[PDB]
Amino acid sequence: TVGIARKLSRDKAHRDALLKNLACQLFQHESIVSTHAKCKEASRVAERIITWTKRAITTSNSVAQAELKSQIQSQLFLAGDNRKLMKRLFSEIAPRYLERPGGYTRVLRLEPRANDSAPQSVLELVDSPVMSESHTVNRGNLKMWLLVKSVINDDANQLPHNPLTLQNLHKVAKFKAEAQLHGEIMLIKQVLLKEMSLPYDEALENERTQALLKEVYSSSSSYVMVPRP
Amino acid sequence: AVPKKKVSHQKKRQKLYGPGKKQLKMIHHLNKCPSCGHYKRANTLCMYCVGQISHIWKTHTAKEEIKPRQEEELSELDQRVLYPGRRDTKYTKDLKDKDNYLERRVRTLKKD
RNA sequence: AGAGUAGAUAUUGUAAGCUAUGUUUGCCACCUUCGACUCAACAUUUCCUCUUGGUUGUAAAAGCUAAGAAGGGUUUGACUGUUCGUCAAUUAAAAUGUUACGUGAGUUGGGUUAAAUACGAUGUGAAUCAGUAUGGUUCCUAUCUGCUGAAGGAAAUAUUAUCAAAUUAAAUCUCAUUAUUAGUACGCAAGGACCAUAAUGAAUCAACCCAUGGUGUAUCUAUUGAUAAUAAUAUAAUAUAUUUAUUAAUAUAUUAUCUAUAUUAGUUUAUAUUUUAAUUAUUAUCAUAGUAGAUAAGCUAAGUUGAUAAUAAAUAAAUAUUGAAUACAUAUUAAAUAUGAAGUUGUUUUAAUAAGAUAAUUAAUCUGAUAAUUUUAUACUAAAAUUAAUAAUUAUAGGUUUUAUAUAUUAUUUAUAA
RNA sequence: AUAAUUGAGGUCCCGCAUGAAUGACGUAAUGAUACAACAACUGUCUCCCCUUUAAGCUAAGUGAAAUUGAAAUCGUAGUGA
RNA sequence: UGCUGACAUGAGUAACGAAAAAAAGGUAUAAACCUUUUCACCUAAAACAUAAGGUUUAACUAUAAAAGUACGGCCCCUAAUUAAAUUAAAUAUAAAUAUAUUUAAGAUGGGAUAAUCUAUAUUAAUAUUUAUCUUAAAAUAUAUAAUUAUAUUAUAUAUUAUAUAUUUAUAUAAUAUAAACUAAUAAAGAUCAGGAAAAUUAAUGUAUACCGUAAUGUAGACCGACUCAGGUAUGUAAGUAGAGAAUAUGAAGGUGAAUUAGAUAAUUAAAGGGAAGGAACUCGGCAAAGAUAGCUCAUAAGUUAGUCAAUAAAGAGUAAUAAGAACAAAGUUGUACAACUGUUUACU
RNA sequence: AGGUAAAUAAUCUAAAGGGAAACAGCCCAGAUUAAGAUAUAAAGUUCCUAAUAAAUAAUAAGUGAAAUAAAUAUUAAAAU
RNA sequence: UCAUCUGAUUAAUUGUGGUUAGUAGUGAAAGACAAAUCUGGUUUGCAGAUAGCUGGUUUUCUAUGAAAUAUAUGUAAGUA
RNA sequence: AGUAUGAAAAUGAUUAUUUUAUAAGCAAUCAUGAAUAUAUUAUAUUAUAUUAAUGAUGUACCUUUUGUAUAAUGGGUCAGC
Ligand SMILES: [Mg+2]
Ligand SMILES: [Mg+2]
Ligand SMILES: [Mg+2]
Ligand SMILES: [Mg+2]
Ligand SMILES: [Mg+2]
Ligand SMILES: [Mg+2]
Ligand SMILES: [Mg+2]
Ligand SMILES: [Mg+2]
Ligand SMILES: [Mg+2]
Ligand SMILES: [Mg+2]
Ligand SMILES: [Mg+2]
Ligand SMILES: [Mg+2]
Ligand SMILES: [Mg+2]
Ligand SMILES: [Mg+2]
Ligand SMILES: [Mg+2]
Ligand SMILES: [Mg+2]
Ligand SMILES: [Mg+2]
Ligand SMILES: [Mg+2]
Ligand SMILES: [Mg+2]
Ligand SMILES: [Mg+2]
Ligand SMILES: [Mg+2]
Ligand SMILES: [Mg+2]
Ligand SMILES: [Mg+2]
Ligand SMILES: [Mg+2]
Ligand SMILES: [Mg+2]
Ligand SMILES: [Mg+2]
Ligand SMILES: [Mg+2]
Ligand SMILES: [Mg+2]
Ligand SMILES: [Mg+2]
Ligand SMILES: [Mg+2]
Ligand SMILES: [Mg+2]
Ligand SMILES: [Mg+2]
Ligand SMILES: [Mg+2]
Ligand SMILES: [Mg+2]
Ligand SMILES: [Mg+2]
Ligand SMILES: [Mg+2]
Ligand SMILES: [Mg+2]
Ligand SMILES: [Mg+2]
Ligand SMILES: [Mg+2]
Ligand SMILES: [Mg+2]
Ligand SMILES: [Mg+2]
Ligand SMILES: [Mg+2]
Ligand SMILES: [Mg+2]
Ligand SMILES: [Mg+2]
Ligand SMILES: [Mg+2]
Ligand SMILES: [Mg+2]
Ligand SMILES: [Mg+2]
Ligand SMILES: [Mg+2]
Ligand SMILES: [Mg+2]
Ligand SMILES: [Mg+2]
Ligand SMILES: [Mg+2]
Ligand SMILES: [Mg+2]
Ligand SMILES: [Mg+2]
Ligand SMILES: [Mg+2]
Ligand SMILES: [Mg+2]
Ligand SMILES: [Mg+2]
Ligand SMILES: [Mg+2]
Ligand SMILES: [Mg+2]
Ligand SMILES: [Mg+2]
Ligand SMILES: [Mg+2]
Ligand SMILES: [Mg+2]
Ligand SMILES: [Mg+2]
Ligand SMILES: [Mg+2]
Ligand SMILES: [Mg+2]
Ligand SMILES: [Mg+2]
Ligand SMILES: [Mg+2]
Ligand SMILES: [Mg+2]
Ligand SMILES: [Mg+2]
Ligand SMILES: [Mg+2]
Ligand SMILES: [Mg+2]
Ligand SMILES: [Mg+2]
Ligand SMILES: [Mg+2]
Ligand SMILES: [Mg+2]
Ligand SMILES: [Mg+2]
Ligand SMILES: [Mg+2]
Ligand SMILES: [Mg+2]
Ligand SMILES: [Mg+2]
Ligand SMILES: [Mg+2]
Ligand SMILES: [Mg+2]
Ligand SMILES: [Mg+2]
Ligand SMILES: [Mg+2]
Ligand SMILES: [Mg+2]
Ligand SMILES: [Mg+2]
Ligand SMILES: [Zn+2]
Repeated sequence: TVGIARKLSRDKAHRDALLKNLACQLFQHESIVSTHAKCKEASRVAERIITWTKRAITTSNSVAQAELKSQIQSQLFLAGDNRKLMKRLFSEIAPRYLERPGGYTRVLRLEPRANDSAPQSVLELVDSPVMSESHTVNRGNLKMWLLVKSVINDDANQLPHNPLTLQNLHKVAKFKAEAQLHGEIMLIKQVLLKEMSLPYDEALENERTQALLKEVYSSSSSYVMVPRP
Repeated sequence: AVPKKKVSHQKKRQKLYGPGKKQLKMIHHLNKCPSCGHYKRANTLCMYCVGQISHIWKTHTAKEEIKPRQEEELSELDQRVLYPGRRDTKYTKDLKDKDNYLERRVRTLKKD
């Protein structure tokens, strides 16, 4: 009751409802901006919900599965824009995370908001698809977009990629088919380059992407450690 | 409960500015953004790049505006007859001039 | 003087004598709130505990009186506004003061106190009272001092990281009962020890949460009323596909479960008619967390554990040795030589400080800070943990997995199958 | 009556200084009146503990007040309107 | 404790006024504005209609539309009351003025016709307060015309079928829920005994004036120096529940706010729970705790005879046995004073 | 009684300066403005703090050293 | 304000307007109310009321410089 | 509440000089080092100015009083009256 979670200056009933709302909004819009403390708590709920959904999907035990389903239903507000949220959770969202052991969200810190000095953050879903089956781009996966923008900037400057950028790319890849990842990167480039107004020679960009993928995939002192005399 | 004397210039100033707690600190923890080579806070996203990405998302993930057929295919004269102009209130006018009271985000300096 | 079986000075001490105190009642006029609660600090003129002198009135045991002694301790209830006092039950003892008769910018407001009112008395009366009774008004965010904690800056017998002694500031220091020595010493008997040790407690302090108890707006179950969802199923419409001969049948998606008319004015409900206008699973909200039964961590005392800090040194009152000055005597207010206290010094504990010590010394990873994730810590700070991802090793928080706990049904079961 | 009662009720009458429409006396009912007792109940207390929310604390924005001769505003004792 | 002005100090301290918010987008300008969705709060209101009031605050200047019928004023009429008014000499009076009488004013009240829709002008001529019972009537069932038990009992309209004037009129018959509520009717109980004032036929008329109308109105738009937890009149106030306008929920509607974000030490406030004890607290049980039906039964002493005491205490039935919404319901007694219900120091 | 009432003198009142630790009233002494060599007042002369050396006795109690505490007791010392 | 408590068909609560007040009304009577408070409102004027009382009264230099006693006083805070 | 002007002060921020982190009280005066600044006769071993090394002395002002550092009166500061 003290120390188990953030209180967030709200009465228990209100607080829980707020958290549910945040979770619903995260599932609907695959990224959302909010205050840091709220985002952190919301992540805990959303991740829990995702795991329950995964458990329901996997389990052979019918009673268990039903219980998981009931728990998931309890943890959401299913109305208006979230009428078919349960369906989405089972069919669209939870199947992304079957191989991933936890860590389905990422809370990314922003510069604190000016009017309030409140620490601001971006709660968002990990490995959200950047491109739907229709020829558009999807709202979400901000980190990936930022990475690709950084890559583009490095290419423009004719500089080597930073170790941190490479590490991030590797992390992104870990639960991604290589060809799919490449195609996503290419898609992101097309939009990003146009926004920034750099020229998109396609074959060269593809080659660069391929090169970036290759280095990611193929893995390759002051004090001396000496035994006791 | 109540101050016994007029607090002097010295004693108010050493109270306010003497302690380091009360002073402002240099923001040493700035560093370069990898997407655009500009200043940003450490362990923080660049507000320009994330803003740009948000804008991109908005432009792509855009719910189409509902333009009713009957109003779209009105004649100009007919439209004027139906929906004439009006004097807005002082309050309304003030609300309309958003640039007076609404702060747009500033760009940081380019890192060296 | 005089009591004290005898003897003024064991104990008592008329009236008169000489002082101290500033604790009472006064006097002076420089100067214009009693009690309770809470927390106490100081004194010693000591009530208890430790040491000791006297006590034909110290046999013993209880006492009485006096000297040293302030380390520790010194009460709970009935009555009353009361301090006090009376009593009850305890205690080793229930000491006396000082501190603006400590403490109302810390609490209270029963007493005292103004407005209302009544009673007894006083007065022709308005009204009055060293009277009685019921009722009844002040508030304050802390500038400075001070104190409790916590940081930053700093000058360091010159650096940093760590370990740190003397020292300083405080804390602590006990007491009872029982048992043994011993029914011994002592005493006719009745009664009944010192010296000393141990074990149980005590009051106080400190830490702790394994367990116990409490809590537990983590959680789970049960449960009354009202409302609102999702899913499934049925019906209907629209949109998209497939079959069929735009229609019908199928599949997917979305939306819908209304509506209108009758029953003599109005409202609601009911049924009938009208319409495609559905009843099961599972959720949620609200009603003090809706109420109730349990309940993890944490925190806590009703709980648990430990401590009351020795040995030692010099002393107080007091008790001696030898021994003159002073042929004796005299513990010395002589030279020498000894005993002696819950006190003193210390010891023990905490905080502060940092003499000293080990090491490294312009740095591909020197030491710190800013930043992030945090809790072992915490108002903010500070402190401590981690900031791994390369040749090795290091998990901070969440998430995940795990076993375990909680909840409450469960072998009338779960999983594999034949 | 209570372990124990300056309170309460009953009774006595040196009524300091009761008494008959400034009414006297005893009742039923009533009373947010005043005092006392019993029951039940309880954090009132023994003896406090845990929890909740709003403040307090920190950051951002806005922004009081009484007060103030001037202040570089320590302890003790003594002195002294 | 001079007056006026300016500027300090406390201090960037307290405070920012009962409050539930979240996301996405308008907008790579939003904690605060607008929209959408979610969540919550008010709901015999924080809703919807209005009265009064007011810097028009409004959905605004291209601005709140009336001949009259569940439209108000204006107008007619008057109450309370008011009037340099009214009557050789109304009466009185140092002046001012006052009195009596007339006339005039004066709403908080009364005022014809109307969905068949309705016609207001001019001229002429003679109602305090409360109640709807019982009986009786017929209707529906049980038993053998008459008894027993149960509802129904004055009015409010559409339908169908008849009989008369001639598909429009009049009357009759039959058909048809419950619970509230309205108006209009009738009969009538009680003492406290219940406003005032302004005709009818006939003929001729009637081209329908002025003002109010926004929004706000248990409130940021009025009265409180403030966008002030105060004060402020009336009517509707979805259903489910109930004796109910109590209480719970909330369909719809409205709202979520000139402060936010975090942290939740000490400490304060307002709540929830608490082992063993149970008033040991305290001036004092102050505060808190305490309800084993709310319906139907039953209910003592005393007593002024009044179920006054009584809503008696205890207790029963229905319900429930481990408990499991809110709200109503919080003991018994003795004494002093005052019969009682009332009134009082607006702010001790 | 730092009391009260008057008598006499002084000071303060209205008087600064030195001393009395600090000091309205006590001990000295009266600031016209400076200067700082010489006489000094009261009070002082180990240091704080301007200035000191001696003589003869007494005390041993830190008595006392600028605010004298009594009756009485004990121990000495002189003189008769 | 919250909780708690009391009345709630009556000597009830309340809207709209009216009457009665500054020697002065209303008052189930408290000296209670009469426009944020009355043993008698407010405003304007008499009016610069009066105050033996409190406080204040503004540059410099120079010379002299007290008193706090007696008597009287409805006088002992004054005045001769 | 005219119009110009405004190095009037209180008051705020900033810079410069100087002093200040082992020192205690009306924050001044006098003694006295040091540092800085200015100086068309500093010829210098110079002169002025500014500045809490260090030392000594120093109980705000007024009012009212027998008598006030008084913890008696009155004043937040400056400008005008
Ligand atoms: Mg709730
Ligand atoms: Mg939960
Ligand atoms: Mg004798
Ligand atoms: Mg005697
Ligand atoms: Mg005295
Ligand atoms: Mg003694
Ligand atoms: Mg003995
Ligand atoms: Mg000791
Ligand atoms: Mg006292
Ligand atoms: Mg005090
Ligand atoms: Mg005080
Ligand atoms: Mg009372
Ligand atoms: Mg010991
Ligand atoms: Mg434990
Ligand atoms: Mg347990
Ligand atoms: Mg526990
Ligand atoms: Mg009807
Ligand atoms: Mg249907
Ligand atoms: Mg509700
Ligand atoms: Mg001898
Ligand atoms: Mg001998
Ligand atoms: Mg000892
Ligand atoms: Mg790393
Ligand atoms: Mg870990
Ligand atoms: Mg590892
Ligand atoms: Mg982890
Ligand atoms: Mg008695
Ligand atoms: Mg009592
Ligand atoms: Mg008589
Ligand atoms: Mg009489
Ligand atoms: Mg009487
Ligand atoms: Mg009454
Ligand atoms: Mg702030
Ligand atoms: Mg003096
Ligand atoms: Mg002045
Ligand atoms: Mg402050
Ligand atoms: Mg503060
Ligand atoms: Mg605050
Ligand atoms: Mg936005
Ligand atoms: Mg209600
Ligand atoms: Mg008229
Ligand atoms: Mg009217
Ligand atoms: Mg209106
Ligand atoms: Mg309207
Ligand atoms: Mg309205
Ligand atoms: Mg209001
Ligand atoms: Mg107003
Ligand atoms: Mg006000
Ligand atoms: Mg209702
Ligand atoms: Mg709703
Ligand atoms: Mg509204
Ligand atoms: Mg607000
Ligand atoms: Mg208990
Ligand atoms: Mg119990
Ligand atoms: Mg007591
Ligand atoms: Mg008691
Ligand atoms: Mg009570
Ligand atoms: Mg009877
Ligand atoms: Mg009740
Ligand atoms: Mg009465
Ligand atoms: Mg009152
Ligand atoms: Mg005298
Ligand atoms: Mg004089
Ligand atoms: Mg003198
Ligand atoms: Mg003289
Ligand atoms: Mg002279
Ligand atoms: Mg001495
Ligand atoms: Mg002396
Ligand atoms: Mg009646
Ligand atoms: Mg009176
Ligand atoms: Mg007034
Ligand atoms: Mg009055
Ligand atoms: Mg005159
Ligand atoms: Mg005058
Ligand atoms: Mg006089
Ligand atoms: Mg002279
Ligand atoms: Mg004289
Ligand atoms: Mg005189
Ligand atoms: Mg120094
Ligand atoms: Mg100082
Ligand atoms: Mg002072
Ligand atoms: Mg003063
Ligand atoms: Mg003053
Ligand atoms: Zn950038």
